Amino acid sequence: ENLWVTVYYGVPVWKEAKTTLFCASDARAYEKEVHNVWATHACVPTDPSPQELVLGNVTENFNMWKNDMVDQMHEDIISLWDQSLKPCVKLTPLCVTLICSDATVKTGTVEEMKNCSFNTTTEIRDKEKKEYALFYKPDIVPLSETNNTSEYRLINCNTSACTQACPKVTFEPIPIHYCAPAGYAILKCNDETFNGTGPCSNVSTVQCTHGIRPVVSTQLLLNGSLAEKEIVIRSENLTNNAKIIIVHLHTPVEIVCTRPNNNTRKSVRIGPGQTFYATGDIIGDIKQAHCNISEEKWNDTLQKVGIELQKHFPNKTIKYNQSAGGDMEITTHSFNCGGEFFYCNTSNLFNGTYNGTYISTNSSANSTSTITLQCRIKQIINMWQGVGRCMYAPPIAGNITCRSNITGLLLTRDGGTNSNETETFRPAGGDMRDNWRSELYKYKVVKIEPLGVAPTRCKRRV
Amino acid sequence: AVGIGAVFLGFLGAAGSTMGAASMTLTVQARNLLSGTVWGIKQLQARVLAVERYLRDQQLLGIWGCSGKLICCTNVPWNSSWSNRNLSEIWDNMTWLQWDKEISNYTQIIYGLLEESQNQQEKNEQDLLALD
Amino acid sequence: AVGIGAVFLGFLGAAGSTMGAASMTLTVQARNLLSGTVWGIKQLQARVLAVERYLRDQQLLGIWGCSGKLICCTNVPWNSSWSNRNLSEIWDNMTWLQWDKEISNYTQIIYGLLEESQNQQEKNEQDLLALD
Amino acid sequence: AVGIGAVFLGFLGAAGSTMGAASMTLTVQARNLLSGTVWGIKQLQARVLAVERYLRDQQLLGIWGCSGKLICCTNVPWNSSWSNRNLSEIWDNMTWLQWDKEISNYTQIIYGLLEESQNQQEKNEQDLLALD
Ligand SMILES: *[C@@H]1O[C@H](CO)[C@@H](O[C@@H]2O[C@H](CO)[C@@H](O[C@@H]3O[C@H](CO[C@H]4O[C@H](CO)[C@@H](O)[C@H](O)[C@@H]4O)[C@@H](O)[C@H](O)[C@@H]3O)[C@H](O)[C@H]2NC(C)=O)[C@H](O)[C@H]1NC(C)=O
Ligand SMILES: *[C@@H]1O[C@H](CO)[C@@H](O[C@@H]2O[C@H](CO)[C@@H](O)[C@H](O)[C@H]2NC(C)=O)[C@H](O)[C@H]1NC(C)=O
Ligand SMILES: *[C@@H]1O[C@H](CO)[C@@H](O[C@@H]2O[C@H](CO)[C@@H](O)[C@H](O)[C@H]2NC(C)=O)[C@H](O)[C@H]1NC(C)=O
Ligand SMILES: *[C@@H]1O[C@H](CO)[C@@H](O[C@@H]2O[C@H](CO)[C@@H](O)[C@H](O)[C@H]2NC(C)=O)[C@H](O)[C@H]1NC(C)=O
Ligand SMILES: *[C@@H]1O[C@H](CO)[C@@H](O)[C@H](O)[C@H]1NC(C)=O
Ligand SMILES: *[C@@H]1O[C@H](CO)[C@@H](O)[C@H](O)[C@H]1NC(C)=O
Ligand SMILES: *[C@@H]1O[C@H](CO)[C@@H](O)[C@H](O)[C@H]1NC(C)=O
Ligand SMILES: *[C@@H]1O[C@H](CO)[C@@H](O)[C@H](O)[C@H]1NC(C)=O
Ligand SMILES: *[C@@H]1O[C@H](CO)[C@@H](O)[C@H](O)[C@H]1NC(C)=O
Ligand SMILES: *[C@@H]1O[C@H](CO)[C@@H](O)[C@H](O)[C@H]1NC(C)=O
Repeated sequence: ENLWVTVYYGVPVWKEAKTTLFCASDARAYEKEVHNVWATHACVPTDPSPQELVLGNVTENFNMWKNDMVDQMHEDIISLWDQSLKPCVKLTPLCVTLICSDATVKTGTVEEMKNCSFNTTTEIRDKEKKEYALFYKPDIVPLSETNNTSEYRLINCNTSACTQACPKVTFEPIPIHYCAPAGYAILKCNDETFNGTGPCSNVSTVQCTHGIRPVVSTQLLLNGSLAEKEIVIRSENLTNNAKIIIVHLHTPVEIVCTRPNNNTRKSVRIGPGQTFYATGDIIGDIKQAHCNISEEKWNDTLQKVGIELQKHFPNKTIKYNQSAGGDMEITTHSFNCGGEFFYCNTSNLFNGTYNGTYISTNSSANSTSTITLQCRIKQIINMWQGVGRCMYAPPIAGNITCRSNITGLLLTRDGGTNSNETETFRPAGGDMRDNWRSELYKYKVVKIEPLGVAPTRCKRRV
Repeated sequence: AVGIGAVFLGFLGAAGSTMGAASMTLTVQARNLLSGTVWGIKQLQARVLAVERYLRDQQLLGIWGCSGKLICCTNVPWNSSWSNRNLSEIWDNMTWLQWDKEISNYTQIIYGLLEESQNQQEKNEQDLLALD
Repeated sequence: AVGIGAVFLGFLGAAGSTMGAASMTLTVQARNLLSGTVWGIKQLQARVLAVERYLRDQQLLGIWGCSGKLICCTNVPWNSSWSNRNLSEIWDNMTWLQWDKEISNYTQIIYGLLEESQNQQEKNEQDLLALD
Repeated sequence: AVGIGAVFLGFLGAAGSTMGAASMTLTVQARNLLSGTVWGIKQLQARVLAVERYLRDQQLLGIWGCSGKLICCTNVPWNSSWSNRNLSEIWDNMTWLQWDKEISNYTQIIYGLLEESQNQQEKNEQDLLALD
């Protein structure tokens, strides 16, 4: 016998590569709404149905934290947000001296709203008209050089002029499918209860992911896909306290949130052909913005997350605790329900300590025990900590109500010489990346790399 | 796993089968290598790389022989230092992805041999056609 | 109408001639399927679609046989359920455009038959070159 | 000057060698013809032209024959009005560039001979396979 090279095209072999993926919609938005829906106008109208191909005897080395595709989501998000703001009204003329008083004096539930008035430039450049609006105290700051008077300004005039978000734009988290371009493929695990790193034993190709909602939030996730069979705990490295812990849930705890007081919207003309929108009045009662969770189901979830998290810290008792301190954007859970940017105090929610007994203290009888959170609202948001990314959200008339399944908790550990029997887990001020990474952990992209060469014992015709 | 309608239409779907059994599916990969504001530049750049990837492969296949044949013999003997397996391990035991871990060493030696085999053959055929 | 300098250089100029007499003009079409600020994006998308149109045909002809031949035979017998006509009607009465109205039914039956016809040829040649 | 690892990787490097000697090097040119904000339009336009150039060359070579052969004979005799030299000057004395200064006149006469030469062959082959 003797052996001769043969060249084979089309053979199935592959390599890791970084490549620009492209976004594919469910096409439902592609009426007028394609250009109204933030996180859809960049994407193809498609039926991107995830394909059927379990790969058989393959084993593949996935990774959740070293992954690149999360940074493609992050750059695509920022570049699309910033694109959608360019045509909209800059608030530059509105950096005037505001003169203010309280809406009805009294408790913080109503004194949250300042009533403020100012001169506005009409269409007629030489004429200014006196005008008024209601503002939430976080949007406002006292003007200095004065004896503690009624003189105020918008919070942002010393940093950047925000655009009003165009009122046709809708921030609703319509799902994105991410797709591989031609000559690349996406692999996923089917081997659930996966650990975020190491070999995955049951693997499929798909050209496009399932529908991923681009939900931004902190301290909790919302409308995330649930884990398959059990609570899954993931971290880049638990032994470094600086690593986040994604506590991915098996079962949906449910949250309800509301601004129950009844706002009305007024439009203020500013120069030729632009309207600022402001809260004109509160109709009837002043009752506070708040969120409700069934404290029974939440308490079972803090037992079960106690049980699982103890496997990595065996025998030790678990303290939950509040966040350590800072701005609202760091210390409070956050949303965009209806189009309003809530900021809810989680301090009473992550309360108490629970231990290796993990008894079913919730009895099988009926109970209506609700935990409730106090929530601030803001209109000026310095989005994703960008001073130039900032926007003013126009107010929404009527009263907001909003319901959701919840989370994969973004915890951080806190522990040292104090510990002995016990350690503290606190809500964490997550990056945007951490949300999306709790959906994309399943997925890896490869370059197909055909043109294989092998010995076959055959010889050319001459 | 394997079905000739779709196995390589999401690419890759035969890769567990061992090298001899995979060789009946190659067409499904080949026919799938070429499917289809700043996002306009993203799609154009993605498309144009997928074309150049395909043409640079078809050009290498042209220059070595064979011009479009998916499978062909080459008149380059298989060197003793590469010969570390009996043929039946290659065709009947290994997967294509596993075999790549071996022959991903020293590959461009084979491409240099393959190119020059074709030069000498075209020189020889040209004299036969000159007599003919 | 017909003229091999220009008939398909603005395309289609033979379309009424009947199927047999059109067969002499195909080169004029084959040589022309690849002739050549937001307007820059319109032109780049026009160009790259015309390339992908062309290469996808060359990939199909490459897979069924024949690699660049304009005309060839294929070892798929013509089924009675398609055989509704005598050869003289086809080559001497219908136009290519009239013919399309029939065989635009069931076309992917034919492409399944053609691709597998080639696989079995390449397998059978591989054994003979292994014995050679 | 000549060296098969780089001579045409910066292109052109055999251009002084005479036509007979340069003929061993052609592969290095072919394998390099397809290497790889408003500047993105400038790069896409450069790429897309490099692709269509390369494909229009392969399209001609297909239509005349030969679809991937780098060198082939063509059954068009060399007319006396172009035969202004002995073969030994052409292959052993001129450079390819100095030869181009001649047959850059009237080249399209030769393309009309080459294209039509292939038609008559493919018709003739179809009549033989029509008895195979
Ligand atoms: C988690 O998932 C939950 C289930 O999908 C989310 O709850 C849903 O939230 C949306 C938020 O908009 C509610 O949709 C509504 O849409 C109608 C019609 O909208 C159109 O008209 C309005 C003017 O009224 C216009 O501004 C829009 O541009 C549209 O053209 C509105 O009239 C309603 O007020 C309402 O906002 C769903 O009703 C709501 N479903 C449930 C069961 O609550 C939840 O928001 C997700 N969580 C997070 C944090 O996003
Ligand atoms: C919330 O405020 C709106 C705006 O004032 C109220 O809508 C008005 O309700 C009255 C009584 O039903 C109607 O006569 C008006 O025609 C309504 N429209 C407007 C534009 O004024 C609404 O009733 C309030 N709802 C609650 C529950 O407070
Ligand atoms: C939750 O975290 C806070 C802040 O780290 C803890 O609060 C401190 O508790 C000690 C108890 O001796 C006090 O001396 C400190 O003054 C507290 N505040 C600060 C800023 O350190 C709190 O103990 C933790 N909760 C539980 C129940 O352990
Ligand atoms: C605006 O507020 C009203 C009154 O709170 C909401 O209607 C009620 O919803 C709550 C929670 O489901 C119920 O407890 C009340 O009994 C309902 N009251 C009535 C009169 O129906 C209403 O859903 C809110 N509107 C929007 C658009 O969210
Ligand atoms: C806000 O202040 C203006 C001052 O002109 C007054 O007319 C208006 O009634 C006030 N509105 C509320 C709801 O306080
Ligand atoms: C803008 O003004 C507020 C006034 O309270 C101040 O806190 C903030 O530090 C200022 N920022 C800059 C960049 O001047
Ligand atoms: C599981 O995940 C952790 C955290 O990413 C990693 O450090 C560890 O090595 C993994 N262990 C196994 C058995 O996969
Ligand atoms: C954990 O507790 C069990 C039961 O009390 C005991 O046997 C074991 O030694 C303990 N392990 C550690 C690491 O403390
Ligand atoms: C949350 O509420 C507690 C009282 O329940 C209060 O002391 C604390 O300041 C609040 N924290 C934040 C961050 O809002
Ligand atoms: C919450 O989860 C349950 C799981 O069965 C599902 O039926 C329900 O539709 C989900 N609701 C939302 C708003 O996601």
